[PDB]
Amino acid sequence: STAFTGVRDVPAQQIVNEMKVGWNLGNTMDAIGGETNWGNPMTTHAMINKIKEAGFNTLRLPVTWDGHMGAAPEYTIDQTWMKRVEEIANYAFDNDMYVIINLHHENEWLKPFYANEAQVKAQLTKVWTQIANNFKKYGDHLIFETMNEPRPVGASLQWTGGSYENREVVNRYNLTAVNAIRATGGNNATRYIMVPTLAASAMSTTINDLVIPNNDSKVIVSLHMYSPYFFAMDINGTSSWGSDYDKSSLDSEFDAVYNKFVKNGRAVVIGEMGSINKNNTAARVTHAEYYAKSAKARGLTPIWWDNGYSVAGKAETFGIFNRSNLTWDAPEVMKAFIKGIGGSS
Amino acid sequence: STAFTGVRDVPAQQIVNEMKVGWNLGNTMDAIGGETNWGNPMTTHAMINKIKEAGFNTLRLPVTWDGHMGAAPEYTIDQTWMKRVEEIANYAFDNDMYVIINLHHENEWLKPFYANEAQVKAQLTKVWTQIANNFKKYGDHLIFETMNEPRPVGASLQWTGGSYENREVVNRYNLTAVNAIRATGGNNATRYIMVPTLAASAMSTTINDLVIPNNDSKVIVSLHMYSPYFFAMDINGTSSWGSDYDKSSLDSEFDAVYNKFVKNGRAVVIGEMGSINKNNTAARVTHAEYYAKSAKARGLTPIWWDNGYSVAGKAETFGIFNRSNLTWDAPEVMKAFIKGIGGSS
Amino acid sequence: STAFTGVRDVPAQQIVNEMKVGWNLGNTMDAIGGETNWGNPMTTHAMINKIKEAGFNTLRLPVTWDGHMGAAPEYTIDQTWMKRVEEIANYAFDNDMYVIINLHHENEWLKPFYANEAQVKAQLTKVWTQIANNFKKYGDHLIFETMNEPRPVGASLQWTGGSYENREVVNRYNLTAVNAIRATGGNNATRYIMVPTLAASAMSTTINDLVIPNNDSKVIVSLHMYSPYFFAMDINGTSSWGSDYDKSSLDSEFDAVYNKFVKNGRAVVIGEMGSINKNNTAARVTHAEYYAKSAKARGLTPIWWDNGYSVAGKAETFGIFNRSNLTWDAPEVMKAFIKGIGGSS
Amino acid sequence: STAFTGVRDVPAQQIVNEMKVGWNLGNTMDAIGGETNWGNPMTTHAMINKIKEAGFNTLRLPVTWDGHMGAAPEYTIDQTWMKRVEEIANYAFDNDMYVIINLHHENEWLKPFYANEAQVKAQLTKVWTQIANNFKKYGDHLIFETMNEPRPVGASLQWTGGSYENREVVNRYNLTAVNAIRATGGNNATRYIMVPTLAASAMSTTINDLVIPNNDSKVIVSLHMYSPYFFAMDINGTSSWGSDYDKSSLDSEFDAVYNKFVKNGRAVVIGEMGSINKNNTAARVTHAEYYAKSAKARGLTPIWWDNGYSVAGKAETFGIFNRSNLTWDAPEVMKAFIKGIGGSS
Amino acid sequence: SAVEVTYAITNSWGSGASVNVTIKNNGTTPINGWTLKWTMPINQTITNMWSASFVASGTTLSVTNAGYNGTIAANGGTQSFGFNINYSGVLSKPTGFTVNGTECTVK
Amino acid sequence: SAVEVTYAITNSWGSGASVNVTIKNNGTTPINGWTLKWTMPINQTITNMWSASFVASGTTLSVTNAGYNGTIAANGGTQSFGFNINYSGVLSKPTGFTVNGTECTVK
Amino acid sequence: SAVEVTYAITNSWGSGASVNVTIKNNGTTPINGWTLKWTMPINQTITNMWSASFVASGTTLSVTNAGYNGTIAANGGTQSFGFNINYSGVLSKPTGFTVNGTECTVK
Amino acid sequence: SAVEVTYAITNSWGSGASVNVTIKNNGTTPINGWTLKWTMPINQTITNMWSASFVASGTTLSVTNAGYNGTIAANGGTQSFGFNINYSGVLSKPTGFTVNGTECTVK
Ligand SMILES: OC[C@H]1O[C@@H](O[C@H]2[C@H](O)[C@@H](O)[C@H](O[C@H]3[C@H](O)[C@@H](O)[C@H](O)O[C@@H]3CO)O[C@@H]2CO)[C@H](O)[C@@H](O)[C@@H]1O
Ligand SMILES: OC[C@H]1O[C@@H](O[C@H]2[C@H](O)[C@@H](O)[C@H](O[C@H]3[C@H](O)[C@@H](O)[C@H](O)O[C@@H]3CO)O[C@@H]2CO)[C@H](O)[C@@H](O)[C@@H]1O
Ligand SMILES: OC[C@H]1O[C@@H](O[C@H]2[C@H](O)[C@@H](O)[C@H](O[C@H]3[C@H](O)[C@@H](O)[C@H](O)O[C@@H]3CO)O[C@@H]2CO)[C@H](O)[C@@H](O)[C@@H]1O
Ligand SMILES: OC[C@H]1O[C@@H](O[C@H]2[C@H](O)[C@@H](O)[C@H](O[C@H]3[C@H](O)[C@@H](O)[C@H](O)O[C@@H]3CO)O[C@@H]2CO)[C@H](O)[C@@H](O)[C@@H]1O
Ligand SMILES: OC[C@H]1O[C@@H](O[C@H]2[C@H](O)[C@@H](O)[C@H](O[C@H]3[C@H](O)[C@@H](O)[C@H](O)O[C@@H]3CO)O[C@@H]2CO)[C@H](O)[C@@H](O)[C@@H]1O
Ligand SMILES: OC[C@H]1O[C@@H](O[C@H]2[C@H](O)[C@@H](O)[C@H](O[C@H]3[C@H](O)[C@@H](O)[C@H](O)O[C@@H]3CO)O[C@@H]2CO)[C@H](O)[C@@H](O)[C@@H]1O
Repeated sequence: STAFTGVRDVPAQQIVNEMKVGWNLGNTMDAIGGETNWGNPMTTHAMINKIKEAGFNTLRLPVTWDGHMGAAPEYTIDQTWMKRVEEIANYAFDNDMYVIINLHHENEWLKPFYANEAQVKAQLTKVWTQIANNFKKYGDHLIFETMNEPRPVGASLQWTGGSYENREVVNRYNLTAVNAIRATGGNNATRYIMVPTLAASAMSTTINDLVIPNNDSKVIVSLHMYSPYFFAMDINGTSSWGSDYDKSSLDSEFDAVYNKFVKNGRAVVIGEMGSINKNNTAARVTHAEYYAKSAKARGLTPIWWDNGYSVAGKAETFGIFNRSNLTWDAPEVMKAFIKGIGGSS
Repeated sequence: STAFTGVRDVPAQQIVNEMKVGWNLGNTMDAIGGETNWGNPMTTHAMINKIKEAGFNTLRLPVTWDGHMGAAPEYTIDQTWMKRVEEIANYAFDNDMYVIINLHHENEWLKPFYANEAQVKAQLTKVWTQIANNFKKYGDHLIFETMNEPRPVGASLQWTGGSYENREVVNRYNLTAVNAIRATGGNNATRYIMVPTLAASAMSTTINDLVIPNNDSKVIVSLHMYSPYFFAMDINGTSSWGSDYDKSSLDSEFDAVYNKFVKNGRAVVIGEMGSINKNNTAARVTHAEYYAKSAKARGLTPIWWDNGYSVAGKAETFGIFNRSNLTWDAPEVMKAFIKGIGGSS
Repeated sequence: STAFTGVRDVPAQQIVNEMKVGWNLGNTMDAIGGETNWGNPMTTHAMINKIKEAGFNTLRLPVTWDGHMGAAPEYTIDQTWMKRVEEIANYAFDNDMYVIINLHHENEWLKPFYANEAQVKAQLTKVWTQIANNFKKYGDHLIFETMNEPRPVGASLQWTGGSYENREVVNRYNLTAVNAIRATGGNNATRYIMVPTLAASAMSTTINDLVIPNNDSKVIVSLHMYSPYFFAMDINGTSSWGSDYDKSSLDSEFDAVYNKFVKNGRAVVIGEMGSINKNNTAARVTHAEYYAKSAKARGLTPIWWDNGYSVAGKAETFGIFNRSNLTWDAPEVMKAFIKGIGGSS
Repeated sequence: STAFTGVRDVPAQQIVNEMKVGWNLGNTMDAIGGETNWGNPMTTHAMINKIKEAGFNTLRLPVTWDGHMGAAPEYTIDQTWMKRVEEIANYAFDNDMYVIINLHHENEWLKPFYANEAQVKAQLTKVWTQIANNFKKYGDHLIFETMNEPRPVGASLQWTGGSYENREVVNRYNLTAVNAIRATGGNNATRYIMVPTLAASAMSTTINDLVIPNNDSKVIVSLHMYSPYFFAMDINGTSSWGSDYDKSSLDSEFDAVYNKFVKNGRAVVIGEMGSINKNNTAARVTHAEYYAKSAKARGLTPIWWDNGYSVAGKAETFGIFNRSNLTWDAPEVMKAFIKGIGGSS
Repeated sequence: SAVEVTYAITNSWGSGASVNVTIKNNGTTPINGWTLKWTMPINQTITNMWSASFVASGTTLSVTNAGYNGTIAANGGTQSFGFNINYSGVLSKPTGFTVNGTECTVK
Repeated sequence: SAVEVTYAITNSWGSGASVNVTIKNNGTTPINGWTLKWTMPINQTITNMWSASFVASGTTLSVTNAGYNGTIAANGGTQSFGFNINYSGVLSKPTGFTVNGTECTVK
Repeated sequence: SAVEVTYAITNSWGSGASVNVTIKNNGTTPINGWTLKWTMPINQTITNMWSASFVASGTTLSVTNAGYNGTIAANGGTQSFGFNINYSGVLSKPTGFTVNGTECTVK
Repeated sequence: SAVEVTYAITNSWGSGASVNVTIKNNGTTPINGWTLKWTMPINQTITNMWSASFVASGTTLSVTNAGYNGTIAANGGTQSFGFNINYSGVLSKPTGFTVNGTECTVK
C-alpha cells in the first residue's frame, strides 16, 4: 500500500511525474445527494483494481461535502460520509496509486465575493480542518485539492474569467484552505496540495491572476482543460478531430500553461479533461492519444473525467469505464490515452 | 512635420502610447502589381489629412517589395517605387503622425525553413539596407517593421504556430533584418523597430518562442489580432458581439500579451485588427469600442486594417474610409473605435 | 500583552518593519552552563521594561539548548529550562514586543557535513518539536530562528563561507527545522520563521547559496553583520568611524542584502550587530546612528548584540545596558542607534 | 591576422571565453605626456609577440586621449596619435589576439555630475565617433571599452560608490558612448563593447546600479579587481597570501559578480588586476594562480595590469614583463597566472 | 475594501487645479492593467492628463493606465497619475471610485 | 532634474491635514532604497505616517521607505507614502526635496 | 542543423548496456518542452529510462522530457537523460534523431 | 551523494575515443560555477575539450565550466561537456569524481 509511505521533500514536478496519468471517479462522491444518487453503483475495490490494471496511477476522488455537514459554527461533517471517502481512497492506495481528494460541488456555500468572504472562510476552515484531521496519517500519495471550480454562478458568466473581485477572493480562499490543512500538523504540514485558478480555467486571465498560498513549493496548480471545447464537450459541436490546426491549437493551450507555470518550476495537474461520446471512436482515439503525449511533453499530468455515463449520442457522456461489468465501455479510447502517456519501462 | 525631428531615447512603451491608435493603408503599396492594382485610387495627401482628423495618430504603410526589385546579389529596389513609398510617408509626417513601413507580401522569397535561410538572409539584408538608407533621415516617428506574417506556406498551416524549425528561422530573419537596419548607422542605429512572431500570431506557441534580436530595448513586438475570429473575419461566422463571454474572451486574448510582453517592459503594437461588414453596424460599434479600450488597458496600440473594401455581406470587407470622396464608409464604427481609445485631453 | 495575538497572513517585510529595532539578551540563556554562568545576573521583568522604554520593539532571546537535553532518541529538554525561556519571553510580550527564540551555541552537535547529516537531522527534529510544542499557543509576535551560525568547525574557517558541502547541508537543516516546527500545527504552521545562511554570514558566497525551505513566504533571512569588522569587532582595529569611505563601505554591505533579498520581497533581519568599547563613544555614536538609518533604508531591522560586558579597552565589550542598575552604560550609543531608526510618529 | 575577420552574432560569454586571459600595455598610451613619458620604451611588435607566446590572448591597450585633442565643438584627435594606437593594436592582431581600446585617464573632463552632463556627453560623442570611425573595418577581435574608471574626483572618494547622482550620470555616459559607436554603422553596429560601473568597481553599490545601454546583448561589463586590496595593492599591507580565509574571500568577490552578471548571461571582463612586488614571489605565485582559476571558474576573463615597473619593495610595482629585454621580470608569477587559466587542449 | 484611492490636490489657481491620484492595492492579487472610474462633479473638466488617459462619458470618467504603470502590485503596491482641471463654483472631489470593477476606499 | 516629487493635500480640517507624497523617477537608474529629505514649515508637526517612517530633527525631515516599496523604478517609476500633520496658521508646503542626495523637481 | 544529439555508452555487459543522451541546442530559440525521436536499431529493447519517458512504436522510439528538464536553452544549452537496453551482439547506435521535428547533427 | 556523474563513450577507434560527461545535481542547492576533478586512467591523454576547459597534472584532471554553463541547477539539473582522448590498452573510465569538493556517485 501507498497509504502510509511518509512525506518526501522532492519538487512537486517529481510528484506530478509519478502521478503520471489519472482517472476520476466522477458523479459519485461528488453527486448531490450521495454516492449512488446520480446513477453509479456503490464503488468497489474491484473497480479501482481495473483502473490500476489499465495503466492509470492516480485516482482523483471528487467529493461534494455540502449536504453532509451541519450548521455554523462547527459545520460538522457526517462521520459515515468521511469514513466512506477514506474507504474508497484505500481501494486506490492498495493499488499503489496516488489519490486526490477535493471539495467539489460546493457552490451553495463557496461564493467568491467580498460580501460572503468572512463567513465562507469560517466554513472553509472548519471543513478542511475536519478533512485534514481524518487523513492526517496518510503519506504523500494523498494529495488534497482545496476547491474544484470556484466561480460566480450565473449562466452568462460560465466561461468567463469572472471579475477581479472573484479572482482575488478565490486566491484568499486557497490561502485559507491551505492554512487550515497545514494547521492540523503532522503529514498535513508537508503534503502536496493542489489549488485551482478561478473555475480551474487555464485561460490567460485566470492563470495570470493565480497567487500561490505562501509561495509554497509543495503547491501544485489544478486546471481543468476539456479542449477543444466543441469537440470534447459540445453535443452539437464537431465530431472530428486531428487536423494540423487541431493539433497546433491544442499544443498552444498547453504551451500557455508550460510557459506560465511548468518551466518556472511550478507543477501542474490537469485534474479533468476528456471527450464525450459522439459515436466517433476513431476521432476520440486520435484526440486522446495526442492530448496525452502533447500534455506530457509540457510536464502535465492529465486526469480523465469519467462520470459513468457512456451512451453514444448523448451530452455529458464522458464515461469510458463500465463499473457494473468491470470492463471498458470505450476500450480503444482508454488504450489510446494510456499509450500516449508512455512510460519509463 | 514629424519628418526630421531626431530620434528620442524614451521607453518603447512611451512610443507606443504616442502612436496611440492607427489606420492601415491596406491593399495599396502592399498590392501585388502596384498601388492601384487591387482597386484603390492613387493615395493622396488629402486622404491622410482625413485619417489624422478622425483621431488616428499612426499610419501603417504596408509595402510589398517583391516585384519591384532586381536580381541577386544586389536586389536593387526600383528607384521610382522607393520614391513613391517615401512620398506617401511624408503625407503622414506633415500631419505629425507616426508611420510604420514594413515588408509585406514577400512569401514567394521569404521562406522560414533551414533550407532557404542562406538565400533569404542575403536578400533580407540587401532589402533592408536599401530601405534603411533611403529613410535614414527621418526621426523616431518613422518605425520599421521587419516582416509582415512570416510563416510556412499552405492553407492547412495558416492558423497554426508552425514547426519549431519555422519559429527558429523567423527569429533568425528578425535578427538579420534588425542588424541590416542598425548597420546603416545614424538615426537607424537608434530608431524603433517592430518585429513579428511567426505569422504575427498572438497564440502562446508563437509569442512564447519569440526572441528579441540582441535584446534590443528599442524593439517593439508586432502582433495581428483580428479577434474574435468568427465575428471579425469569418463571413459565415456570427454577426453579433457583446455578451459577457465575448468581453471576457477578448480581455483574455490581450491578457496573454500583457503578461508575456507589456508588463515586462516589452512594448507591443497590434498592427492589424478589425471586423468585416455583415450588415451589423451596431455590433461592430460595440466590438470596436470595447476592443479599443480593452487593448489600451493592456498598454496596446491597435491599428485598423483598411483595405478600401466595405461592401456589406462580403468577405474581407474591412474598409471603413472612403478614399474616393474622403468620407467614412463606416462613420459609426470609426468613431466608436476612436472613442474607446480615449485621450489625454 | 502581545503573547496571544494570533497569526496574520501579511508579507514578512511588514513583520520586519514592525519588529523595527531590537536588543539581544546576549551571554544569558545562550551561555554554556546556565543563565548566570557568563557573568550576567538573572533576567528580570524590570530589565526588559527598560529595553522597551528605550525604544526597542524586539527582544532576541538567544538560547543554547545543548546541556539542557537528554540523549538520543528523544533528546528531552529539561522542562524547567523550557519554562524559563518561556518566562523571559513573556517579560517582552508584556511590553508588547516581538520575541525571537533560536538554537544558539549548538556546535558540539550541529555539524554541517554529509557524514553527520542523518543524526543531526534527527536531533534537530526532536529539539524543534519540543520547543514548538511548548510555544504553540503564542501568536505572530513570537518568531523562531532555526539555527544561529551553523558552520564547519575550525578557527581557520571562522570567516569563510565553508565548502559547497557545508552550505548544502545547512540548507537541508533549515528545511528540517522548519518542517519540524510546522508539523506541530496550530500557530506553528503559520508563524514567521527566521533562517540563517551558513555562519549567518552576509558574504556573497553564502547569501547566493541560501535556499528558503519550501520557498515559504513566511520565512525571514537571518544575518549577522558586525560591520565594519575592524572598527566594530577588533580590539586591535581603528577606533575611528565616519569617513565617506566608512559610510560608503557600510552602505554597500547593506546593498548586497537589499539586492539579493529585500527588493525581491524576501525579508531580512540583522539579528546581531554592534560595536565594542574602545573608549571611543563619539565614534560609536556616529557609527550606530548611521548603521541604523542605512540599514533601515534597505528595509533591514537591526538587533544590537548586548552581552552585558561594557568595559572600555577590552575585547568583546558589546554591552550597552547595565542590567544590575537598570540604567544604560552607553546611553549615547543607545540613543543614537534608536534615533537613526526613526518611527511612524 | 585577426584584424579583419568580421563580426559574429555569438553570445558575449563566448567572446569573453576566447579572450581567455589578458595583459595590459600599462603606463604607455595611457601615460600623460606621451607613450614614453612614464618610463616605458617605444612599443614594438617584438614585445607583443612575447605577450602572445606566454599564453595571453588579449591585449588591453589603455589610451589617454586628453592631451591629444582640440577643444569644442569637434574635440579633434591628433591623427598621428590615432595611427600610433592603431599600429600597436595591429602588433596584437598579427598574433591573432583580441584587443581592447578604451578612454583612460580622462578625469579632467569626464565629470559624472548633472551640472557637467551636457558638455561631457558632447565631448564623449565626438571622441568615440572619431575612434569608432578610425577602426570601423576591424572585426570582432577589436573591443571598445567606453570609459576606464569614471568617478567623482577626490582622494576621499577614491574607494566609494559615489552618490546616486554619480552612478546615474555614469550610466548616461555609457549609453552616450555606446550610441556614438553604434551610430557610425558597419562593424561598429555589431561589435562587442565593454562598459564600466562607476570606478569600474565590483562593490555591491556600483554593480547593482549598473544599467546596460539599450539592454544591448553585445555589451560586456568591465570591472577592475585588485583583490585583496592589502596584499595586491597596499605597499604597507601584508606580503602573505594563501590561507583558507584568503581563498574564501577572493572566491566571494567573484561570487558577487557571478551572481549579478555571469549567471544571467551578462558577460564580464576583469580588465585590470594584479599584485605589486613586495619581494614575495612565492606568495604572488600562489595568489596569481588561484586568482586565475577562481576567476575562470566564475566565467571571468582576468587581465593583468603591467605598467612596466617591477622594482621590489616599491609601490605600484605591477610590472611583470621586461619590455626592453623581451624577457619576464616575474617569470614565475606570469607562469602561475597562465597556468591557473587552463586551456581547451 | 482592499483597494484604496487617494485623490489629492497638488495646487490650485482659482479657475483650475492640479490633481494627483494614487491607487493602492492592499489585496493579495496584483491588478494587471488597472482602470479607474468615478462620477465627475459638475462644473469640472479635465484639461490634460499624464501617466494615464481618460474617456469622459456623461458624468462618468474612466481612466486607464499608461502601460508602463499598468500593474498595481499586491500587498501595498501603488500606481499614480495626475491631471489638470478647470472648474467653477466649489472645488468638489469625486465621491466614489471603482478599480477594475472593485469599489475602493477613499483615503 | 530627473526626479520629481509631488506633495499634495488629501484633506484638511483646520487644525490638521492629510498629505500624500509621490516620488517619480524619470532617470535611467533605479533608486534602490529611497530616502526623501526636506525642510518642514515651523507651524507643522507630523503626527503619523504610513508606507514610510521618518526622523524629524527640528525642521529637517528625513523619510525612509518601508522596504516593500524601496525601489523607485527607472523611466517613470513611482512610489508613494502619506502622513497626517497638525498645524496652526496657514498651511504651507515644502518647496524643495532631495531623494538620495539628488535635488528634485517639485510638480 | 543547430541541434546536436550525443548518444554515448556509459556501460555495457554483453547482453545489455546503459546509454546517456545529451541534446544540445545551438540555435537562437529555446526548445520549450523537448521531444526526441529515432529509429530503434534491430535487436535492441529499452528496459528502463530516467529523466525522461518513452513510447516505443514499431521501430520508432519517441522520448519525452520529464518536465523539470523540459526547456533546452538557446546558444548551447543542454538537457540529458539515460536508459538501459538489452541487445544481441553488435551494439549499434541510432543514425538519425529528430528533436521537435528538427533533424539533428549526431556528435 | 546527491551529485551524480555520468561518464560515457560517444565513440572510440582503438587508439582514441570521444567522451561525454554529464553532471547531475540532485541536492537542494544550485552549484554556482562548477568544477569537476578526477584521476584519469593511465595511458590516456586528453587531446581537446569543448564546453569546458581543463588543467592536467599527471593523471590528475581539473575541469572548469565554460561560464554560460556554470550553474548546475538543484533538484535534478545537469550540465555536460565532452572531450577526445588518445589511449592504449583497455578503454577504462575514472572510478570517482569530485564536484566543487563534493564526492560524486558514478552512474
Ligand atoms: O445524470 C446524473 C446527474 O448528472 C448531473 O450532471 C453532471 C454531469 O453528468 C457530469 O459529467 C458533470 O461533471 C462536471 C464536473 O463535475 C465539473 O467539475 C466539470 O467542470 O465539468 C464536468 C462536465 O460538465 O457535472 C454535472 C453536474 O454538475 C446533473 O446535473 C444531475 O441533474 C443529474 O441527475
Ligand atoms: O489560434 C490563433 C489565435 O490564438 C489566440 O490565442 C489563444 C492561445 O494560444 C491559447 O493558448 C488560449 O487558450 C486558452 C483557452 O482559450 C481557455 O479557454 C483555456 O481555459 O485556457 C487556454 C490556455 O490559456 O486561447 C487563446 C485565445 O483563443 C490569439 O489570442 C489569437 O489572436 C490567435 O489568432
Ligand atoms: O480584391 C482585391 C484583391 O484582394 C486580395 O486579397 C487580400 C484582401 O483584400 C486583404 O484585405 C487581405 O489583407 C490581409 C493582410 O495583408 C494580412 O497581413 C493580414 O494577415 O490579413 C488580412 C486579411 O486577410 O489580404 C488579402 C491578400 O493577401 C486578393 O488575393 C486578390 O485576388 C484581389 O484582387
Ligand atoms: O563573558 C565571558 C564569556 O564570553 C564567552 O564568549 C562570548 C562573548 O562574550 C559573546 O559576546 C559572543 O557573542 C557572539 C554571538 O554569540 C555570536 O552569535 C556572534 O557571531 O558573535 C558574537 C561575538 O563573538 O560569544 C562568545 C561566546 O561564543 C566566552 O566563550 C566564555 O568563555 C566567557 O566566559
Ligand atoms: O567576509 C565576511 C564579510 O563579507 C561582507 O560581504 C563582502 C562580500 O562577500 C564581498 O563579495 C565584497 O567584495 C567586494 C569588495 O568589497 C569591493 O571592494 C570590490 O571592488 O568588489 C567585491 C565584490 O563585490 O565585499 C563585501 C563587504 O566586505 C559582508 O557584508 C559582511 O557582513 C561579512 O562579515
Ligand atoms: O611611472 C611614473 C608615473 O606613474 C603615475 O601613476 C600611475 C601608476 O604608475 C600606474 O600603475 C597606475 O595605474 C592605475 C590604472 O591606470 C588604473 O586604471 C587602476 O585603477 O589603478 C592603477 C594604480 O593602482 O596609474 C597611476 C597614474 O594614474 C604617476 O601619476 C606619475 O606621476 C608618475 O610619473
